[PDB]
Amino acid sequence: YAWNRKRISNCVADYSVLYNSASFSTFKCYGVSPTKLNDLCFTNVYADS
Amino acid sequence: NYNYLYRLFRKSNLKPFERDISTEIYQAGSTPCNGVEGFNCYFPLQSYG
Repeated sequence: YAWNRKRISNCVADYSVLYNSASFSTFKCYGVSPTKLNDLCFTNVYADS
Repeated sequence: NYNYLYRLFRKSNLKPFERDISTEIYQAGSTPCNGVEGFNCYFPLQSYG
């Protein structure tokens, strides 16, 4: 109910070795593209973990 | 009436006046596909309920 709101943004969503890491759960997001994240920077994206 | 099928996505974009019958799948994410085709390979086509 109190889901987070931290504005994690203006950073690097690096995923090169992350994708190849099988132990990793999931990082591909359809939002824009699974690939369009590395140099992509977020306006005001807020994490709601 | 699921006899009517429609694609889920095409790697290329549209092309006027042409019919595609390809049934393979691309490595998208989660379970992209096994080898080239087979299990854990979300079919490019889905029917109509």
